[PDB]
Amino acid sequence: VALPDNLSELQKIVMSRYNLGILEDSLSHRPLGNTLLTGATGFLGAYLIEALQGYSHRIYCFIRADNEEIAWYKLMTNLNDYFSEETVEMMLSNIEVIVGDFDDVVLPENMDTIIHAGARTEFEKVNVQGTVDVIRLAQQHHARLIYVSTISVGTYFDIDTEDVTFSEADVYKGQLLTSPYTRSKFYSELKVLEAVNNGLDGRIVRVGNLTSPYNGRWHMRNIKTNRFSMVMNDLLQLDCIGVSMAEMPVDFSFVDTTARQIVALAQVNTPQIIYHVLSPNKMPVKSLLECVKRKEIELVSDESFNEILQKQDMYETIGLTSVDREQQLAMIDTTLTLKIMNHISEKWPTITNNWLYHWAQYIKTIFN
Repeated sequence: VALPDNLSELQKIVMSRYNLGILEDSLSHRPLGNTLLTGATGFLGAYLIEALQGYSHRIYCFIRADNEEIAWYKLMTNLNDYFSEETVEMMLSNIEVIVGDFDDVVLPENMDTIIHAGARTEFEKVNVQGTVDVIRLAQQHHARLIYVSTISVGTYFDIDTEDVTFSEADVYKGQLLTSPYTRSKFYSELKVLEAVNNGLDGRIVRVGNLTSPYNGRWHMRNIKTNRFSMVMNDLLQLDCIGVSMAEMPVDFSFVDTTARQIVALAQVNTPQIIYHVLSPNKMPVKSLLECVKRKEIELVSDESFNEILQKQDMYETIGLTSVDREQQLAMIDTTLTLKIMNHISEKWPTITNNWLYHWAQYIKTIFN
């Protein structure tokens, strides 16, 4: 990986803001105003657009598309997959779509807030460049920038490393950044931090493994290409699990709860630069698999299990098996972001056996 000469200035600024905790007039409200949103044609984006309803003055949706008509079509088709016609029609009265092409572009008003979710799809240069285009924009408009990142920028260490925690006070600890997606998210974090260090009002919100809403429709567009869903399908067909695979932690970080939390967070004046918005209730794969089969899962060797996975041509679950055997799993810390959230009267909802059952039936059905 590649780090700036000034990495320590950024680490220091993050760490010190982290220690500030909650000030007086720190939970004071900041109107979202005109809100530029990226990634609105995606999964988290839909729920962000709902979560903003009646908080944003308007929602300017930057959408790359050959023209305005197809851009509307992308946004509306997205919104219609998750929400009711009544609801969506209602959202339209607050939506402007802004058409982009693969961003030296102009916007109808001065933006008060930019929320940068979803990436373009080396993918790293174009994506980082997207983050930078957004930073220039937020600098020109003097806008609070919320950048949406992933906890996976700090989830995998080497097995040799000892210090493997990862909190809202961390940026780089030695972590492995194997995936190009995560590397892009990381470099984006470094760009936004450098921007902040120069005076931008910028927050970074790291998010978890995004799943169906706690309360909404099961459907998730392109769930077929969602590595967690793929692996869960594979494991759900199977009649057992491997030793190193049953121990693996799984978090259901509801898209709706995520979106609700991010939007709450974008309206307070907490001095922290980095936040962790993910479910604080992880549970291991076997515990889940058992809570859903309603039958005790049998534990085969990692060897015999990799045999059975390779026989059924399950490249998908074998890839993650190989990502777990040769890397170490970080201990993620969310204590600060949790405290701030309970100060906003926002809490993570409690997950039920019914919900997990119908969840597994959903995935089994959307695959076969």
